[PDB]
Amino acid sequence: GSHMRGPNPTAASLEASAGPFTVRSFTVSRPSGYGAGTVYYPTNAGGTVGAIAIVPGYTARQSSIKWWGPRLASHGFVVITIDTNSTLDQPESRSSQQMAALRQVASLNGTSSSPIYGKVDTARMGVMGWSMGGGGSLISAANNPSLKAAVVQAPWHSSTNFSSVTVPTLIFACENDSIAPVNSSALPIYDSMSRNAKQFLEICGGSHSCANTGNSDQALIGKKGVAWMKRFMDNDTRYSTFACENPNSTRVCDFRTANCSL
Ligand SMILES: [K+]
Repeated sequence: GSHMRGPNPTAASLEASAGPFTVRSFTVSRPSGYGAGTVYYPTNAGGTVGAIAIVPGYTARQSSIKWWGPRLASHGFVVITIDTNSTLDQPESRSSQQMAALRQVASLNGTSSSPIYGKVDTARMGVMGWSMGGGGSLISAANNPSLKAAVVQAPWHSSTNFSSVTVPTLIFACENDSIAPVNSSALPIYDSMSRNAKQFLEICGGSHSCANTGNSDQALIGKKGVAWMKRFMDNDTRYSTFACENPNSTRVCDFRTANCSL
């Protein structure tokens, strides 16, 4: 049940600005159930790839999370970054819109006129987001346990109880976050989940935008997000060490993981 694409990974290949595949993109002409979207895709991955939908936080737009689009697609994923219907949408709405974005990618995979026709294995999907978009991602995972992975950054929701989530979930937290503090948001969310592979990585000195486009720890954060998606989306056990390991970085001020098998 594995779906191995690309050269055997190395830390350097995961830390680079791109993986092995060329990336192209298009703007969704008629977004279905969300505000706007950009689809990033590998031109020649060598097989079908999973799809990932990424949602920003409150007041934010695609730019805040856009770096993940080419970063992940270049390793073998179709990635849709969205703007929400309103910048002021809350986590439940963000979840619905994230799942609408996945749905539309899945549909376009079956549409002959799309550049991503036949590129996607629609049985392998994942969710990502920042802050309220991260809370949205975890609501998506709670509601749709067939999702293969979640990677969220500085997550926030009005409740921290994600005890029903069984999807492999990586949380990036930001040490000095004053919007969604680690001790009242990211860490309670992490600690609520007992039935899944999970991981928590706290960036030293980070503000609430520490994982966003323009961040200075992208080599490490990108490596970890790509590795997590490769391991769990693709069931690619070549990525087990990279997905499960403590980074051993002066950039990281706390690291926790559970149920990630080597
Ligand atoms: K439907």
